[PDB]
Amino acid sequence: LFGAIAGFLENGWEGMVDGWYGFRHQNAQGTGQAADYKSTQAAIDQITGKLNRLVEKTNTEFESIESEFSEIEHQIGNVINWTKDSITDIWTYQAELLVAMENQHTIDMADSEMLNLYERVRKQLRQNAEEDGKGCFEIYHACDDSCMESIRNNTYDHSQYREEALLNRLN
Amino acid sequence: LFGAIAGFLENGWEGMVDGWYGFRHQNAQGTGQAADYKSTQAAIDQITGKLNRLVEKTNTEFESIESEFSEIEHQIGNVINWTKDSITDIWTYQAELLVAMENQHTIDMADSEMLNLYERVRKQLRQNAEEDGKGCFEIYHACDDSCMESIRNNTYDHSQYREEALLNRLN
Amino acid sequence: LFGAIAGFLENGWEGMVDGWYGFRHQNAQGTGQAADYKSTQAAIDQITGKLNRLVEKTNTEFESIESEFSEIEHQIGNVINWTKDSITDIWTYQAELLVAMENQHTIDMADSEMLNLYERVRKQLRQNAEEDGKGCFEIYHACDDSCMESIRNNTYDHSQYREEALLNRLN
Amino acid sequence: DKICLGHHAVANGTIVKTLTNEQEEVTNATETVESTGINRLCMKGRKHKDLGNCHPIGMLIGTPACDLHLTGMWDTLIERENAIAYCYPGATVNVEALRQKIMESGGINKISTGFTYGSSINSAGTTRACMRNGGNSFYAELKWLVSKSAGQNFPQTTNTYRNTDTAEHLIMWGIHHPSSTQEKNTLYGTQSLSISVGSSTYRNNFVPVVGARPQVNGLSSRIDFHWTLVQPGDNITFSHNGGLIAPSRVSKLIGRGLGIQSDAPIDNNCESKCFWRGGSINTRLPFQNLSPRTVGQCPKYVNRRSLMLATGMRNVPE
Amino acid sequence: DKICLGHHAVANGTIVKTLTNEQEEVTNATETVESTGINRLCMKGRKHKDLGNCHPIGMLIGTPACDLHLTGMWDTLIERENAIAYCYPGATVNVEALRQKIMESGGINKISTGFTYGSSINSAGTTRACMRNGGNSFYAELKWLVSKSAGQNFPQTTNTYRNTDTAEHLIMWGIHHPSSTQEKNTLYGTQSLSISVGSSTYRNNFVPVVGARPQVNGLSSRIDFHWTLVQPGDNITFSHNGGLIAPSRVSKLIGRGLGIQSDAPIDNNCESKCFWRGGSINTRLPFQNLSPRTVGQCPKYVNRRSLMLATGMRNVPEL
Amino acid sequence: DKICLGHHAVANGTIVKTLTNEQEEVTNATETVESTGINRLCMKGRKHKDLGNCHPIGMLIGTPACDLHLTGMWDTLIERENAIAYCYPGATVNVEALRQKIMESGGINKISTGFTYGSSINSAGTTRACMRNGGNSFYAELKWLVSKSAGQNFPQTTNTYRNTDTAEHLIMWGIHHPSSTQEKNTLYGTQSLSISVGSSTYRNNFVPVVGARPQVNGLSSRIDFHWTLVQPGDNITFSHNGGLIAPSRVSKLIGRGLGIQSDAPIDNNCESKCFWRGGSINTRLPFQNLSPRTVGQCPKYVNRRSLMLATGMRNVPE
Ligand SMILES: CC(=O)N[C@@H]1[C@@H](O)[C@H](O[C@@H]2O[C@H](CO[C@]3(C(=O)O)C[C@H](O)[C@@H](NC(C)=O)[C@H]([C@H](O)[C@H](O)CO)O3)[C@H](O)[C@H](O)[C@H]2O)[C@@H](CO)O[C@H]1O
Ligand SMILES: CC(=O)N[C@@H]1[C@@H](O)[C@H](O[C@@H]2O[C@H](CO[C@]3(C(=O)O)C[C@H](O)[C@@H](NC(C)=O)[C@H]([C@H](O)[C@H](O)CO)O3)[C@H](O)[C@H](O)[C@H]2O)[C@@H](CO)O[C@H]1O
Ligand SMILES: *[C@@H]1O[C@H](CO)[C@@H](O[C@@H]2O[C@H](CO)[C@@H](O)[C@H](O)[C@H]2NC(C)=O)[C@H](O)[C@H]1NC(C)=O
Ligand SMILES: CC(=O)N[C@H]1[C@H]([C@H](O)[C@H](O)CO)O[C@@](O)(C(=O)O)C[C@@H]1O
Ligand SMILES: *[C@@H]1O[C@H](CO)[C@@H](O)[C@H](O)[C@H]1NC(C)=O
Ligand SMILES: *[C@@H]1O[C@H](CO)[C@@H](O)[C@H](O)[C@H]1NC(C)=O
Ligand SMILES: *[C@@H]1O[C@H](CO)[C@@H](O)[C@H](O)[C@H]1NC(C)=O
Ligand SMILES: *[C@@H]1O[C@H](CO)[C@@H](O)[C@H](O)[C@H]1NC(C)=O
Repeated sequence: LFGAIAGFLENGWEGMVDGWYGFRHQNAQGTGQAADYKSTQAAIDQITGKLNRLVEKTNTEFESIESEFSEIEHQIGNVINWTKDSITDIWTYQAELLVAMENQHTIDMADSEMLNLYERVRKQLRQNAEEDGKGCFEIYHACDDSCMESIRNNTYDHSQYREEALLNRLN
Repeated sequence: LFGAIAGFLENGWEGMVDGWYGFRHQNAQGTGQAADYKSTQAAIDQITGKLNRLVEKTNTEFESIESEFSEIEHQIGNVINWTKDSITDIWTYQAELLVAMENQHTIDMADSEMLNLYERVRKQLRQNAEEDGKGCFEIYHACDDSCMESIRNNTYDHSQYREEALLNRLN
Repeated sequence: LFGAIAGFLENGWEGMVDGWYGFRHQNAQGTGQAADYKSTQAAIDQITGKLNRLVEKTNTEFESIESEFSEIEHQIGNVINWTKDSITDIWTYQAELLVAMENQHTIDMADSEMLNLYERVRKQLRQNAEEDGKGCFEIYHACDDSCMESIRNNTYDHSQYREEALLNRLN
Repeated sequence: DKICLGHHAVANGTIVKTLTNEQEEVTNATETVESTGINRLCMKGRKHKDLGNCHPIGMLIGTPACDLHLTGMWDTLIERENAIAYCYPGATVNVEALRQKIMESGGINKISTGFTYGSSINSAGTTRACMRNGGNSFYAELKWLVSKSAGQNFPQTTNTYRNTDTAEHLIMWGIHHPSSTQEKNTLYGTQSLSISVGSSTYRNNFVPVVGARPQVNGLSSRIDFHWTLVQPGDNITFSHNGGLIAPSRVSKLIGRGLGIQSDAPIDNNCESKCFWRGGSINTRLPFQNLSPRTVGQCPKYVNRRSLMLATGMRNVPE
Repeated sequence: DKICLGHHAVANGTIVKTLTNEQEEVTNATETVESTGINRLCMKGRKHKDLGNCHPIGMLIGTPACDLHLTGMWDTLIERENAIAYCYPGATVNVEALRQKIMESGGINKISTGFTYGSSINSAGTTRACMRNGGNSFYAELKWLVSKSAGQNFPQTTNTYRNTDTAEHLIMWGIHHPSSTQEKNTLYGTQSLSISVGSSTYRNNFVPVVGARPQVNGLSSRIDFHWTLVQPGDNITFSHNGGLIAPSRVSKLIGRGLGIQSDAPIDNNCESKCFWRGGSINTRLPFQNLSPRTVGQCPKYVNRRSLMLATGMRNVPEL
Repeated sequence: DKICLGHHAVANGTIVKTLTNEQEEVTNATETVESTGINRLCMKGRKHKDLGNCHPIGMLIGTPACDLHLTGMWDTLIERENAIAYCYPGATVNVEALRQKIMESGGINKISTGFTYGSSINSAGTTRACMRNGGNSFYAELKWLVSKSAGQNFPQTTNTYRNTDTAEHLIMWGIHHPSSTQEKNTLYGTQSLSISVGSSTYRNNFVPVVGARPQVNGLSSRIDFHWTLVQPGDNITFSHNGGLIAPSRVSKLIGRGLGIQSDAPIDNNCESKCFWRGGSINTRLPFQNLSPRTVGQCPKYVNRRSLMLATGMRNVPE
């Protein structure tokens, strides 16, 4: 577990129908929201991958060894029953394990793509910002809606605001 | 693997017993050791989930296809042996796999929960402390026992010590 | 997924042929490159551990149940055919799962060792350096080929450069 | 000023199982166990034969119900529950092995034995048990030999079929078991009856036995069928005293096909590769819980009603 | 002034295998493979029948050893290692199919055939090979028909059993293979012997084979047994003139039960759902290494003595 | 002034599959599915017998082709295609079970039955069909009993074999099915032929099935074989009249060996534990796609050319 999605982030955003992960900002000119496309597509692509593998199976032709409409000699029938049931136990077990292990990875993968976004934005902000425990960055300079976009756009230039930001952090 | 257990944490505390994960601190009044219940439960609960899935028993009823006390016709005897042996190889390999795969996940989930506690404290301490590298936080102010509990309780407000601690970090 | 390989590391280094992970440095005297032995061995060991399980051969002896050179009775033949194809679908499925899962984990494990090399260096440098988000640390004092070595070597004493570094970070 | 990171959620999550959690709630999920099938045998793209009430054995010996299925080609052979093999009551030795051989075949050709019998033999025995065109008939591919002069000893007779073909032939015969002494005598005489059959890969002796037994389709006597494979170039000889139910044609199973036993009506406008008693399964899911008995290329049967694969993150609502 | 993080550890940790490490030390671990079974047959909760020295086949024909096992109801039938089927030497055609059918049943009722024989037939033949009260007797469910007058031709006889019930019935008969021409002639006459057996679904016929054979219980004769299921509303007719060991009752197999082959002693104080030759197995574990051959609802057998499942974190003790 | 972290990469990586990604490039991978076998039967460290053109059934009855293979010890037995079991036309009842027993054994001894015959029996019957060293001969382990004087009734004969050893013995006999009643009367007389075979746990009767008419139809002379195990301390009796092909030796299967059907040349410098029709498989990989039919200690067969296991990180070239 990568400590974010059901961790230091309080909860999800039912309001974000735009994607899997995103940003909510507050500045002088109010509040706003945008989903981050790269990350959500990183997770989604991985899901569709698991799904492709799930339905890949190209299959062996089997014929009947059990008459539907006539009786089968008892001993051979009992061997067939024991086999078919053994095979079915194996598949039931593999299906259960496939799903459970896959579901573990899927959840944790999604937790990961979220931590990765977070960390990108953290490094991007450098010394111009600090974290609260809950997944936000308290930015120590006035950030323009144009500036907010540059954080999501991944084009934000930290040196530009550093002087201003640093004074505010220490005073 | 996450960075901590058998990682940047040199070793574990045989002396700790009221939990899997815990805090040790040193201040003016002396030393102290307190297990973290929240993180210890996060791990244990996940373990009990594995054990639960382990004993979840699917109940296929099998009958005998191999007489214990009389002769089995030779050709059918060989099919039965071959089938039973092929099934046992499958279950044996599946048993080996299950345990190896599960053990890998358990150990790393354990590592994970440690890193999460460490991360939770770090974000908590904010700019009033600095990381040891060995898993400790040098707090750059005076923190009495109630201040320690406040760190463990997740009730520590950093802004209260910030200006004092910041001055110590800078000089 | 950890954030590094194919993450905030833009790409791998083809010119680094003496380890899986390493260091490229820049100081006034020039450019340098070295591999980190401990991290790359942590990875190779785990790979070889996996390979060891692969070739694990405590194996069951099987005998023929169908004749290469003469005819089998039709009905027991069809049973045998159904059983053998069933067993083979299971092994074919297990083989695919094994390497799909194994590969997933290998990719991610390698990624974490990269991150742990990164996290180690970060905590070493402490307040004397800052992250550029592409895997590099910008160091706020002259760093000697010898000083770089102390970083790769894990003997960098940050306090030795703290004063100088802290005022270079601010001015 | 501040910026915040987050993930989406929904009001109504889906429970899925993990390695650690029975009850884990995620955003979306999808089924991996197929539970619905098609109520038709989807035979589009297949050269298929629906046998109706004709049982595969009945094709080889020519029971009236199989008159439309005495020869053909198919890649798929459909057997039905009401299937008739025997008009005249009796049984076949190694019947299920033979049924399975027919049901994996890709067709059947019929080849005349060419058997001729002298004037002492009536080869046109018929019975009310085998009606054909409103009249007494008999297995189309077989001949019921009896004494032409009633009560006279059926003559010592030798018949030989030669496989001059390049593939094996399946040949069938019957052995009449009369239901009384009077009837045995009328049909074959008072002499001791003996029928022996032989080829390079087969030898056997049969003796008609008189026995009281229940009436089936009005009749207390039986006809037991036997069969063997006659390899190319080889010859098989019947040596008989009376009681032989002689082949007038033999069979040739050709190629391969998929045998299906089903209840379901044919749909020649849909395609499938997976069949069962109830019809067809067309799915991309790797598991199914419809039926432990399928043929063709199927997902695998599992003892589970549902297995959900998460297709989204943990769902944590507001 | 500092606060530190750390995990617990233990002096004695246990090794498990992982994907990358066959020698990985951890705090707690726990077994997944059951290695200890109960060397008793746990029958608490089961209405069981312990056949003792009575073989399942002998229940249907009524060999003396099975006289307390000629009828009954059970969900668990226990068969023992040297159980007796045949007091008189001989064997059953398709025996294992039949034994399996009985070991799958949940009980047996018996139904008289009502067979009667004319005056010139002695139907109370007995042998020293099948004893009751230390005296000559015979299979309880069968009759050894011989000519009442020695050396005389055994009459042509018809016997018909009619299944008037709504379930199928299991009928068994014997064919006597004499030890010499002399004996054969004495019992059945010099005529040729022919037994035919006919129902709607079954037809077969049998000829007693005279021949020198090793003495089993001082007897070179054999009685071989034969059987068939008779459907509701159907009849099976025996036409015969010497050599038939005729059924006096037939059997009805009822419902379902689990068949166990084992010499382990019964124990009514513990229950189980999984059994093998050496007893029972009771365990929550999914795998076991006791026996590859089990009946009931069992952990899967595996070729491993031990598989430890890590139930704790990595063990990193103090230097 | 700066220190950078990074990882290696290669000019040419390898595509592997993951849970979330087919076509995932990594720095290195290794194959898990062995597709390469060696076309030889590696017998180093194996005490083996290559039977050449001798069929395992031929060992028990002494067909000329198996003269060098009537006894032996081995841990490995190798059968070749088209091996000869019979020199005279006929076949073995229940043959495939017997052949598996022999191919499950670790050797064979022979024990004389000690059978002797009265003066009116010729026990040295031979045939042109079983040539040995240029002369009419017969199966080495059997005797063809006929009437010393042609046309006369073969006497009622009894022969008993007693196992006095502590292990079960495998006894084989033959039954002659004459080509015609004329040949049958010459060899054995006009009486009715009967062959009974009885032990404590086995009884059977056989009646020669007399052929007919031309020698070149399907009912001509054959000798068919039968077998059974004789437990220690038990006797088996043959009561017969003409038509028994009696054993002069019985066999004793010993220990376990591994049976191989292959036409791969034997290689003795070479050691293996896994074999198939086309040779051996020596590999450490847990899977192979060589063949679904292997015996010995084998990697599991799978229907995949290649399953690559990653041995390095993601390859991320500049
Ligand atoms: C018919 C008769 O009594 N003949 C005398 C033989 O019994 C006797 O040989 C001895 O036979 C013994 C077996 O005798 C029984 C038996 O218990 O098995 C006696 C039964 O009453 C008889 N029952 C019936 C229905 O026939 C039974 C039966 O005939 C046989 O089992 C058929 O084999 O035989 C025992 O085997 C002794 O070892 C044997 O010597 C001979 C010699 O005394 O004289 C006969 O008159
Ligand atoms: C009994 C005899 O010699 N009769 C003469 C026939 O042999 C002969 O027909 C020819 O028979 C040939 C086979 O002869 C053998 C054999 O198989 O080699 C000769 C063996 O000595 C003899 N051995 C025994 C134990 O009897 C053997 C045996 O009887 C048969 O195999 C049983 O079928 O036969 C061969 O098949 C020729 O093709 C055939 O013409 C006829 C015609 O010459 O005259 C008989 O007097
Ligand atoms: C096989 O036959 C032999 C003799 O035909 C039987 O052995 C005799 O057995 C009795 C009692 O066991 C001894 O008194 C004799 O000394 C034995 N004869 C010899 C010379 O050993 C043997 O019992 C028969 N086996 C079976 C199973 O019937
Ligand atoms: C070949 C022959 O005899 N055909 C006659 C048969 C047989 O005699 C009995 O089926 C044998 O018992 O009996 C019939 O009554 C019948 O079956 O309709 C009339 C038919 O002409
Ligand atoms: C639910 O899953 C299916 C298949 O994975 C997909 O078609 C659909 O878009 C998903 N729905 C949502 C809510 O995303
Ligand atoms: C069964 O026996 C009864 C009594 O004779 C008779 O009415 C009935 O016809 C028989 N059934 C058959 C199938 O012959
Ligand atoms: C089959 O019969 C033909 C014609 O008589 C003959 O040429 C051939 O040899 C016979 N086949 C065999 C194998 O006897
Ligand atoms: C671990 O479990 C075992 C058995 O379940 C038990 O004996 C032991 O007391 C437990 N110890 C811990 C909590 O480490």
